[PDB]
Amino acid sequence: SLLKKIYETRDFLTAKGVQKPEFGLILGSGLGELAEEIENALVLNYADIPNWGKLIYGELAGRKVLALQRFHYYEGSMELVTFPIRIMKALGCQGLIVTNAAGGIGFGPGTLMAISDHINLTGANPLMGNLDDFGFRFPDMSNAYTADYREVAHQVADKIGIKLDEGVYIGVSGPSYETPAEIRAFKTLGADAVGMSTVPEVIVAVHSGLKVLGISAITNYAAGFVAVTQQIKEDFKGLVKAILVEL
Repeated sequence: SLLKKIYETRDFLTAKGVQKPEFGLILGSGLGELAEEIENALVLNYADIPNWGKLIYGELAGRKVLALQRFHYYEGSMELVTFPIRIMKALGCQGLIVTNAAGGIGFGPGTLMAISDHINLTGANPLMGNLDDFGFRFPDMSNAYTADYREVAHQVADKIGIKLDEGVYIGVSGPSYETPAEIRAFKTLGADAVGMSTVPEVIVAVHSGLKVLGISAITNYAAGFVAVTQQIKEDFKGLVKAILVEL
């Protein structure tokens, strides 16, 4: 069963040394280097973990984090994508900082975009269809991207001088990139950035009762539209640590 699997893995993790994580941290494509700065790190490889590419537990800005350096729906299962989020909850995390590499639609290269909301165009919902024992059939998604966290994110960014934009992320399955016409359609539907992750993790986070901060790093426009990537990367690492201090 799902819950039985959730326990086996939480116990293996706890015995390995995963004590009391406060935030889950999912590092997107190109954003993995911050895991190297986790102190007193416990490094466990994905293949080594039961029912489950590295897992890192340790200290970052002095916060205990369980960092993922991720599964995607396009690799083949919403269950494997979101199982890590269930584990974060089961180990006692209070929130999720989920990040990704996104194609720009409302924003160009260099943008760090904190996620205000999302659109699920993956064709799948990770809560389908067994979760009965959680007793939470119809999660409300109106504050999935915790307003309070986004407020903290902006306050920190404003203080320390890192530009932090804000907008809507549309999640699709991948793995092929979207065509120009698709991106035009997604703009019409209100999307500011697109990518192949995050939406399923966030839906599960909400069902889990987890608070969530979403951050998209935008290196490239999406289809139809020098280094920026070193700047992106430096800003990201600085902004994320500074946020963790007071999250």
